Order: sequence, then structure tokens, then C-alpha cells
Amino acid sequence: SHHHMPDNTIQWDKDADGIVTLTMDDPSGSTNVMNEAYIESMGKAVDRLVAEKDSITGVVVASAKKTFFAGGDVKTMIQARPEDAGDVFNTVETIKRQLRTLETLGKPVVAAINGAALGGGLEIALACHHRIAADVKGSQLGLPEVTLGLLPGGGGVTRTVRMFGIQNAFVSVLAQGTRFKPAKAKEIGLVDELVATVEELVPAAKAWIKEELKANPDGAGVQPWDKKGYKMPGGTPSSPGLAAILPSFPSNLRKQLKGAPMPAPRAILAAAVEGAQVDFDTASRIESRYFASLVTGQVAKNMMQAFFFDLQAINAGGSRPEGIGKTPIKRIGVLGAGMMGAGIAYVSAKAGYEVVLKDVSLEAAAKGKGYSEKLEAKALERGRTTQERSDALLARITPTADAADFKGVDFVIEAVFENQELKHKVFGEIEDIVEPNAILGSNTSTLPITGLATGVKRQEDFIGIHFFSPVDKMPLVEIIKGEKTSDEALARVFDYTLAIGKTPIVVNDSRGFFTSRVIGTFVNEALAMLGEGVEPASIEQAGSQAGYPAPPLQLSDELNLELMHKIAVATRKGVEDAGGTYQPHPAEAVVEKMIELGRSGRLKGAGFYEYADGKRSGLWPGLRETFKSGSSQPPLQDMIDRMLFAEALETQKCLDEGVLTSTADANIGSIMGIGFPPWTGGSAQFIVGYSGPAGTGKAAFVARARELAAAYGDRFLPPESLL
Amino acid sequence: SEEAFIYEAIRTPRGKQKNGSLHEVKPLSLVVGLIDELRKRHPDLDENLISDVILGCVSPVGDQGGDIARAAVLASGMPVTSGGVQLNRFAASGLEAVNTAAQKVRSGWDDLVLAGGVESMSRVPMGSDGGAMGLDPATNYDVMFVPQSIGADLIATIEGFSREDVDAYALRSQQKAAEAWSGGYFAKSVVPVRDQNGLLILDHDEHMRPDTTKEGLAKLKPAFEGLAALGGFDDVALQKYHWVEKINHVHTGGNSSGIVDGAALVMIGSAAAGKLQGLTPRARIVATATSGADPVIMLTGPTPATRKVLDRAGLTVDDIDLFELNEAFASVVLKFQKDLNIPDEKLNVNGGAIAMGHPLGATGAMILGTMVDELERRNARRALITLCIGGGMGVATIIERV
Amino acid sequence: SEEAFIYEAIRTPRGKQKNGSLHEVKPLSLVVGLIDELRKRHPDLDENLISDVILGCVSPVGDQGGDIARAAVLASGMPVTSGGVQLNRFAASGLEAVNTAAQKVRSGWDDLVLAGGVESMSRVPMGSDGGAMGLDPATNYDVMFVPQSIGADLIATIEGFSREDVDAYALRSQQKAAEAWSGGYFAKSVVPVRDQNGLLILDHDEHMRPDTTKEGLAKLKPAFEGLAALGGFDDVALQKYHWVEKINHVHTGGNSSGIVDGAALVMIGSAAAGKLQGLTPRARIVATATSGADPVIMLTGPTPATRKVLDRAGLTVDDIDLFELNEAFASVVLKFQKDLNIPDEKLNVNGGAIAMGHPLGATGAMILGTMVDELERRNARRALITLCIGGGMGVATIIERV
Repeated sequence: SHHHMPDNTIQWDKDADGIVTLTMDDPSGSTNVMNEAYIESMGKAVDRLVAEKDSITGVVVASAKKTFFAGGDVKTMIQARPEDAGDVFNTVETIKRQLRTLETLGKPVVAAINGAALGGGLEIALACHHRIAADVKGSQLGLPEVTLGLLPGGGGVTRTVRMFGIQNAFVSVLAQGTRFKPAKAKEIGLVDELVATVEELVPAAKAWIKEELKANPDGAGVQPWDKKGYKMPGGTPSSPGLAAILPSFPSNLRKQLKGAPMPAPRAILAAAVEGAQVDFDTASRIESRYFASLVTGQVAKNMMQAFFFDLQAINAGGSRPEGIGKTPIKRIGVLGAGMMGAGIAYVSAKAGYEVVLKDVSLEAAAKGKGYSEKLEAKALERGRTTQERSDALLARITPTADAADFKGVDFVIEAVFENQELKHKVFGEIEDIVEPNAILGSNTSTLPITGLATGVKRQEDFIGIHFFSPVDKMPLVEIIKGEKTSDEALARVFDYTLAIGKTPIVVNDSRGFFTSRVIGTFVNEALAMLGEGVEPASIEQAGSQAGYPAPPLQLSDELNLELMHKIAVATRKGVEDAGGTYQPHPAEAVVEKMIELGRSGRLKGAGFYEYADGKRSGLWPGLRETFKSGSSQPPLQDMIDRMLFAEALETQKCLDEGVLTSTADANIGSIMGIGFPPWTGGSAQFIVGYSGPAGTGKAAFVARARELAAAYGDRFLPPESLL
Repeated sequence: SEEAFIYEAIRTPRGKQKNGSLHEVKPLSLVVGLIDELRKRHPDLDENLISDVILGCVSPVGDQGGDIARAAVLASGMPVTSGGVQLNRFAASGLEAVNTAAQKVRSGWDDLVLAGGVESMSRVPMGSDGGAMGLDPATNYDVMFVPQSIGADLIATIEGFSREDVDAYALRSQQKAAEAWSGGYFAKSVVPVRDQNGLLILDHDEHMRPDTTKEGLAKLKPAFEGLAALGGFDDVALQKYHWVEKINHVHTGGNSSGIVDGAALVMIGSAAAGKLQGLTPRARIVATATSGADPVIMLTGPTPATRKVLDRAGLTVDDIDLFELNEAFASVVLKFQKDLNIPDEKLNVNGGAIAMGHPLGATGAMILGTMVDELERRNARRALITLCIGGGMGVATIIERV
Repeated sequence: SEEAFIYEAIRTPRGKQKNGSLHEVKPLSLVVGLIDELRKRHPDLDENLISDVILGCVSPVGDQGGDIARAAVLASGMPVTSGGVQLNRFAASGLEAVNTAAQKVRSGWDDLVLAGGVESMSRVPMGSDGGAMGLDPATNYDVMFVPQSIGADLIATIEGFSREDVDAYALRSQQKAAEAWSGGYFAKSVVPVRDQNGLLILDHDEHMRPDTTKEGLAKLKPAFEGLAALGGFDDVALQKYHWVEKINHVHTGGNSSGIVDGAALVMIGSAAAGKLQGLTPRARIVATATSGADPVIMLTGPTPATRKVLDRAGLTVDDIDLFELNEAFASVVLKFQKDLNIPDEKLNVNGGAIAMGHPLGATGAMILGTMVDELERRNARRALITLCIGGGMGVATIIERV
């Protein structure tokens, strides 16, 4: 059966030549989504193709939205419990039964791809026999289900493996959910032909059908894997060539994932190889059973919550003041041409903003523009950009060594040294020089915005705009609200972050803000374990297997260890000045000892690792004797959980204290800002989604936290807001 | 009770992998040649009393498929009632066949059994049969599959065995294998392979390099370094062994077992069966044991298996006169020796697979018969035979001279 | 002594060859599913006491290569000390695993063992492993290789079993298999196969044709007539059986065993091991035997093996309450019945492979567990389980209800 009283989303049209045009046009939305309306509408359309097959000679699948077809229904997939595995299995089997029938009609079926075809969208086009894509800018084609903790369950795994073989389909298409430009898709083989405009798609599809029927009548509408002499590219698992390298596919995957508990890539590879061992229809059903295994799991719900719902609530303005309007930005003034300022000047000019990059010397200001040159040249050779885009935007960056040159600027972003006395004078020398209602942003990681704001006259326009290095690659912007920061200033900066294509979060002024404070608990746990006698190799493995992109001791070498020392000094000046006794973290002792030994990280030549000409080497051999590494061998999960729970608990405190206003900003801010493991869905989602030997959810998190506190210190006791 | 005794133990010479003397010889012919030799030694034995023929074989495909033990029963003219069963427990297959045969004798339901193995690696290479543990991604990913060679490098890394240490053991193996051949230790158990005309094909273990120098082993390249980096198996192994930062790749072709062809046969029976056939018992199977250890490092099975068979026999390490552990990789032997504090003078005294080769399915039966001869040659009492096994398994056997 | 007892015996349903429910299921998953079921039944049993896992498998290649028993030990989370060994004795492999496990228990060197088999013939077809007896001309020519089906037609020719006779037995098998399912005889031992989500894949033996008619079997074409004339195997068989002029080809797909997927598992241990683990013994292994008969006709092994195990146990045909012989071909069962004068009411009482299928490596363990249930269901005493084996081999086992 091709069915599971909704609206209809597919329009039928048969011309005099017998070619049917299925135009997908869901009325309940702006894009075509694989919802219940689609499953019923495609069911009727496929039934009618079979019934009227005596008067049908070809089919053209088209769309009426800006985009071809965009994935599945996330609002339904996220609610699938393990007891709903039968309903999930039946649903994707029904979807693929329709596509398989469309695929074996004995007639050519052409996909007319006008816009984006992502996930279920591309899977529909993969079920056709010929794909034509409009070479329009912004047209993405790919199978990004792995990024949501899912797999392409509508035949994406089965068909791409049939087209490309196990190795190419997994590495290039499936494992990372890569999105492809239309020219890229034509090169790899996802699309067969290109047209300049969307208006040429359907006529080219009808032209191709007429030519295919004349030239190749015997094989018209027959996929290559449905012919008797089909040979899978790269071979099947039983051929000697593939079977020689096949045992290295899970190991390389395990190496890429660093042992992190992300089950979707494992399932994709299992389904791809098990499917290549059997016939197409049996392979498709195997793919359905692995898909249900992912949807009913917790990790896919975490990623759907973060990378779909939380990210959409942020891009919609959940943290934007709900009353303000628009204010343009005519010129941007960047103070400091270091790693931060030069990158900030790049992404701002990349969006077309005029920049006056001010540094003390014109030679350093030119070197700040040179950071854009090395990026403009490396991006040119890769052919990503070329035609005057780099050159014109590089011309928008105007270096300057004079404070007077920052005239007419209505948006200041200071990215100089984190010293309040310095920033007070730098802003004081500039506020009278720039526009009256100009935004006065300050890129800071620790210093509170309320204190910095007392150095300007119009404090209502002073705000914290924390970027992350490298500025061109990092997507998060942490906007810090000062006590005097107006809501209009927040809206103007919120709109700027979306203009430079970055994701914003809004944070109220507090020590360490959200990102710096929470990531502090991460490195402090690792440094505590090293002082406790835990092997440094185990600490780094625990960090990588937790899902972090960089192990903590390596991260502690990048963050200058001398910089970490004076951050603790700033905190000890907050409690000792208030009278209360400071309870120091035992990680501070480990920092001072490495400072005392002259190994303050990578910047000063050597830290927890050894370094040789900008190339990090192995761990310092003297580390084991210095801290007696090996005298403490706790379970690896305890090490992983101590790091994860420390950031999770600290995130809850930030939610209690009003540092963050929403769990969406917590989850996305933790993932995009401090590298929190994506499989968790965020530092706040990790609590509601924790799964361990205690159970699943907030209750299991609390018991495991109380268990960690009983064996490693009272800092792991959960707050009252979780109880 | 029904004790099980070894009445005969023989083997072929081991032929090397490249331009080997045995490459032209079907694996079936290797087994039949040994059956013919057993007929030469006891031409009046009633072969109807032989109830089974048990052959280990790690790659039972092609020439070695279709229950090669039954093919050997029929091709050699053995009685049609004499059985024939193939088994695979990786490197311990040849010893598992001996253990199974001895256990069938103790049960009272079999009286006289042939056990042994055959592996023609020049014709049917390792991994020819496939397998889920390696080729099935879900199984491979879950069990953290790491090829044996990298597990062997991991053992040397964990235990502190340097490149010179493992190369030192490899030299010792070449020396003792050369001394055993020169002294005629093997003359009565290595049955030369001949063709259908009686012409000699191979009479010695042609993988041996008796002129190996410590300096010549030092020039060899680590074999498993191109497999570990390009396959990511190092990172898989270290995720399990997270306290080890780096894997030291000490193993090469000169300190690992050689890839060779060969077969072995052992005759096992009860005391009544041997007396009835005029056979003299050479040794008694004291006890057997199966155990295992972590399947990621793969090669630490011999120590639990040896301790289990020693507890079962009510014996200690000091009660054993000769320890024979297969030389799959040098670090496995050094590890086993450090685990149980084996006196170096008791360990692989006539050399091992590093010098003479390791024909997977046959090796266990080869090194068992090697121990029957050496116990008799030295007039010693007890020997312990064990092998490391892929997947982290372990098999050990204690024999007592009679 | 150390008697061996059966504590559990379970199996999967058998999935058919064409559009079968189990074609999407890896052979490894079939075994692990049964291991999981054994954990459901005794969740507090110490699995460290399990010393080995012995699995028969006739085509140990591809999905079934690389010692699938060790893969099952590791993939199921069983203790790393629990062994794992594959064996092949053709159709008797599943019963040879049970026999070997029982003999390891009697030896005293193993206390608790898993035995069984697995064969996914829809994924790894018969003959996928090759073999010298068929593919090596010298061996093939000397032993007069004749495929089993022609040996089965030869048995009917020699004994006078007509096309109607063998088709009559085939109908009886379909009826008794349908009555056994309808009466719930199999409900507690056939473990339904489910996917990784808990969803049902197969819960019944889908090869059965309960509506088979005598007239419908009469329309079937002799399967082995195109193989005998075009291959000349008829003339080979009649050179050995020179007093038979013509071979009557009576066997078809309707009176031969079906090609199916399936696995079986049996738990065997000593009385002390079962008492220590809180297990109740269901039956006792009385005796085992290996024998054989002429390898040209291939399928007359059950009669010598059955007579040998009966002499070993000190019993006669009249002392056995249930005879279970695998239904590879109808004429093999009729021959075995005429040889030993078996009362028809005792022979394959719940149906056999003709109706439910014959998954080579697993069948022996399936029909053994079938007999443990039926002895208990009827409150009978002794059962005898035997199978015909390619190459003319024979294996028989006597169990006694406890």
C-alpha cells in the first residue's frame, strides 16, 4: 500500500505527449516537507501513475516553492519513543514504497531541481532516473540527516551506495551530511545536467524524456542497479579489492569521531555495507530498521532539539528585545589589528560593511588588513571566490593609525588588550570622535561590561560583543548586556550578528559571562585530575571521547597558562574584597607548578605538550614524575562525566542567576562557543537528556551528580533548581 | 577416567611463502602424506578402530574447504567409518584438535582418534574466508577490531619491550631452531614431503635464517606501521588503552612468525586401544583449558589459559619442565614469560615460529609433537603447550612423558 | 564419570530461501539473538563459568567466516574467557557440536559449554567454501564423487522406494510439522527473530506447506535429473553399484529438505555446574558415536552410527522411544527405517526438514532440542538423534529425559 484527511500537496498535469508533471506545492508551508500531507499526496499520485500507465510515457517531478524539497518533518520525528519504532518503520517503508514504484514504472522520471534539495528532498530526486538542477546561487543539494542524529532513511543510503559504492557514498555524501553547490553535484554525480535558470528545467526534463525514449527505448526508466549486468562501483563486500580495505572503514570512522558516543555515523556505515550485500529492496528495508534505531534514541533527540529547534528559536529573535525596530550600520570602526581585530574586520567587510581598522601603527594596521589578504588569496586559489568580490571587499577595509580617521562611524568594535584602564582611555579618545548614537562594542572575555561602560558618556550604547578566534571560522557571537545597556543597543547588535551571518546569544553582565566561565570549569576539572595523579594520556582521551574538539590539556596550552593564572587572581579579589573566605580550586596549584617550571603553554614554547617549530609534539615526558601520574586510576567514564557535569552544572547556575535567559542560548552557546559535544545537544540539554547506568533524564542526572560529588568533591552537588 | 595418551606425533617441514617448495602441493596432499607415514610405522594396526580425524584449519576455503579432514580420510584409503571434522579456533586450531581428541577419548565414546591441522598459506592466504569481526562494520566498530600486529606492538609498549628486546628474542629463536636441526632433534618427527613418484619436494624448514645477526634485524622496517597509520587502528587501540599515549611499533618480518605451508598429525587413544593395537604411549594428556583476555590487544590469552590448566592439574609453574608458546610475535612470548616468571631455559627450547614458520591451522599440533620429542630427548617429565589466539582467546595443554 | 546434561535447547524459526524473512539478518545476529534469549531465562547465571561456545557451520565463509562462534561471544557481551570455535562435519555439524560439548564435560576439563550451529543459506549458499572432494579432479575422480541427490535416488532404486513412496513420506512430514505447530509443541523453544528495535521479523517456520496434497507432490519434476544426465554422475554411481542397471530419480523439491536460514543453541554442563548455577537438567547425554558407510551413495551413514551408539549404551532399538533422523531426502529416512525396523509412530514424530527446512550447520542442534521437548511433552524416556552426512559419514546420539 502507498498510504499510511489532510490537504493535497502535489498537482497533476499530463500533456498531449503523455508526460506527467508532478508539481509539489504544500499549501500549509513555504517549503515542501515530508509530512503526513506529502505521504498521502504522493500515495495518490503514484497510484494514479500505475492506473493510467497505458497513457503515460514519462514523469517530471517539479516544485512550486523557492526550494525543491527540504527534509522531513522534525516536529514529528522528535516525539518518536522506543515504543513507536513500529510506526517509524512502517512510515519510512511507505515513503520508500512510493519512491520505488515511481522508480520502476518502466518510464523515464526526471527531477527538476529549482532550489535546495536537502535530505528527503534529494532522496526523492535520487529515486528519479535523471536529475537536472538550476545553476542558481544558494541551491544546496545533500543528505544532512547525520547532522541531526539521523540517517537518510528515504533510500538515501541505499541509492547513493548503489550509485557511488560504499566508500565514496559514505566519505563524500553520507557520513558528514555535506551540502553541495549545483556545479559540485554535477561533478560528483548527484546531478546529471545543469540549466542556467529555473524556467528551463521542465522543458529540459520533457526534452530529455523524448530523447531518452528515442535513443534508449529498451532501458528507458531503468536505474543502473536494476539491470542484470550491474557492477557496484568499488565492488561489493565480497569482492577481494573492497574486502581488503573494508576492515579499516570502522576504524577510520572511530578515529575521526575520536570514540565519541555518536551512533548515527556507525549506523550509516552499517546500513551501507549490509545493504550492499543484498538486493536493493532488502537493502532498503535494512536501512529502515537502522533509521528507526536512531529516531527512537536520545542522541538524535538532543541534536534535533539543538540544531533545529534551538537554532531556529535564536534566528527568529528569541533573545532579541521584542519591541525595537531597525537601525542601519554605515561604517564600522575596529580597534586593534591583532588576531581578533583583523578577523572581525574580515567578516564585517565580507558582508559588505565599510571598516576603518585602526591600530597604533600603520604597519600593524596594514598587517591587520594582511590577515584578510592571506584569506582573500587562499580563498581565491580554491576558486571559492574570485571575481572582484575579494578585491572590492578588501578595498572596503581602510587601515589607519590615526584616531581621527574613524569619522562618521556608527558602530565601534574594540578588540585590543583586556585591560580596563587601557580600554577606558581608548574609548574616551574615540567617543567624541565617532557618531553620537554610535554603538560602542567591546570584545572581552572576562572584564564586566558595567565597569568598562563607566569610561564613556553615553553608556546606553556601550555593550559587549565577544567574538571567538579565528573570527572567520567561529560562528558564535556572545553579546553581553551591561546594566546601563539600552534595549535598542542590544537590537542593533543582534541584527549585526545576523548580518555577518553569525549566531548570537544574549548574556547579562556577570563574572566570566557564560562561555568563559563555563569553559573554565572544563579545564579546571582536567587540571585537578592531573594533580590528583591521573595519567595525562587518560585525561586527553577522556576529553576526546567525551566529544570535545580539543582535549583539555592541549586546550590549556593554547589558552596561555599565565592568562589562566590572573583570571583566578581576579576571582580571588571578588570574594576576599567582600569579606568571605575564598575556596580555591585545586587546579590552581597545578597551574602554579607548571608556571613555576617555566612551561606556561604553547605561547612560551612549551607547556603540557612539547613543541618544535610551531608543531605540537607529544606530552611532556616530565609530566608523569612531576604529578606522580598513575597513582590515581579512576574509571574513564568518571573522567568524562566530571568534565561534562561540571559544565552542565555551571550552565544551570548561569540560568538561575540570570546570566542566560533561555536554554536555547545555553545549548547553542555551549556548542558553538566552547566546543560542548554536539551529541549532547548542549550543556543545558545534557541535563534533560542524560543517559547512564542510573536512567534517563533529570532524575538520572541528579543521582549521577550526587554520586560524583560523593567521590570527587561537593562541587558536583546539583543546584536546587534541578531538585 | 579413561586417560588419553599420545602414541604418535609427526609433521611436515614448513615451506616458505615466496618461491616455496610446498606451493605446488595441495593442502590435502600434505595431510595424506602424514597418514601414509603413520601406516609405515604401524602397518598392522586395525584402522577400523580409528573413530575420527580432527583437523584444525583457519582458512577452510578453496583447497581447504569442504571438510578437508573427511577428504583426507577418503583420499588416503582410511576406513569409511573413520569420521573427519574440520575446526577453527584461529592459531590454536591444531592444539584444539588435539584437546578435542583427548576429551573424546576421556568420554569413553571414542577409543582412537587422529588429530592435527593443515594450513597452506601460500595457496590459501590468511583472511581468505572473510569474517564478521573484521568485515561487518557494526561488529567491527563495537568490538574495536585491531589487527594482531598492532596488539603485539601495544604489548611491547605497555610492558617496555624495546625494538632491541624483541629482536633479541628473534635471534635466539633462529639459533635454537638451527641447533635443534643440527643436533637431529627433529629427524624422527619431520616427515619429508614427496611427490606421487617418490621424488623429494622438501625435507627441512626452509623459512629458517640460521645466519641472522642482531645487526641484520635492526635494519628491518616495522611491518605494521603502514597498516596502523593508514587504517587508524592505532587510535582505536589507544581509545581502549587510554593511559598509553603512543604505540611503539617494534615488530617486523624478522621478529614475527613466518608465513609458511605445513601440516601436522597426532594419534591419541586410550590405554586399552593402544595396548590392543600394539602401540607404545609416548606421553599422557594431563589437562586442557580454554580461557581468554581482552580482545582489543588480542594476544594476552596464553597467561589465563596457562594458569587455568595449571590449577586444573593441581600444578605450579615450577612443576613444568618445558614451556612451548607459539611465536606469533616476539612481544607475546616476552609478555608471557614476564607474566609467569618463566626461566628462559625452559621457553621454546628448540626454537619457534619466528624461525620455522607458523602454518595457522597446523601450528598447535606441530609444537605439541615438538614437546613430546623434547621431553623424551631430555628424559624430562611435564610440558605445557599454549598459543595466543585472535579475538583474545587462550588455549593451554599439559602433557606428561610416559 | 562426570555425566553431561542438557539444561537448555532453543532455536530460531527457519526462514525460506526465496523472499525469506531472514534474508536481511546476518548469520551472526541469529546466534546473538539466541544468546540474548538464554540470558532472559537465567539472568543471574555466572557466565564466567561458560568455558566454550561450539558452533557447527558448513559454509564458514563471508558472513560465516572468521570463527563466527568467537564473534558471537564478543558481539553478545559474553565473558572474554568463554571461548568460541567453529566446526564442520557437513549436515551433522550442529549435532557434532553438542556431542563435542558433552565429551568436553565428561573429560572434567570443561564445566559449562554452549553448543549449536548456524547456517544462513539464503546469504551463504551451499558449496560457497569450495572443497577438494568436488573441485579437485584427482580427488574427485578417485573417490567417485556423486552429489547427494543422486545417492538419494540410488537408495530408492536399490530399496524399491517408488515416487509415490517418497512423496507419501513427504506428505506425512508436512502433516506432523503442522500438527506440532498447531498443538503448541514448539512454542517454548522457537525464539522469534527480532530486529534491533524489538520489531518482529519471523516467528514461524515459513518453509512449511501445510496444505500439501498427494496430488500436488505428484506434479513436481525430479530435481536431480538434469544434474545427473548432464554431469554423468549417474554413470559414476552405477560403476560402483554395477548390479543396478538404471537409477530411478524419485526425489524432487517436495520430498527433499528445504533450503532455509536458521540457528540453534544448546547449553550443556555437568551436574555440579548446573546445581551451582541454579539450573534444572532437562535430559542426559547417554552416549555418542561416529561411524560411516560407502561415500559413493553418501547417505547410508545413520544406520552404522545408530547401531554403534546403541551398542555403546548397552541398548536396543526397542529401548528408544523416539527416533529423530534429519530429512535430507525422503529415501534416506525410509532406508533407515527399513534397516532397523523402526515403528513409524516413533520416527520424526513432529515433522522434519522436508517441511520446516534444513539449515545445514544448525540442523543437528535443532532436531536435538526438538527431541528434548518431545520426550518431556510425552513424558517418555530415551531418544536417538542421527543425521546422514556427505561423504558417507554418520553421527548418532542417545539422550535420556531427566
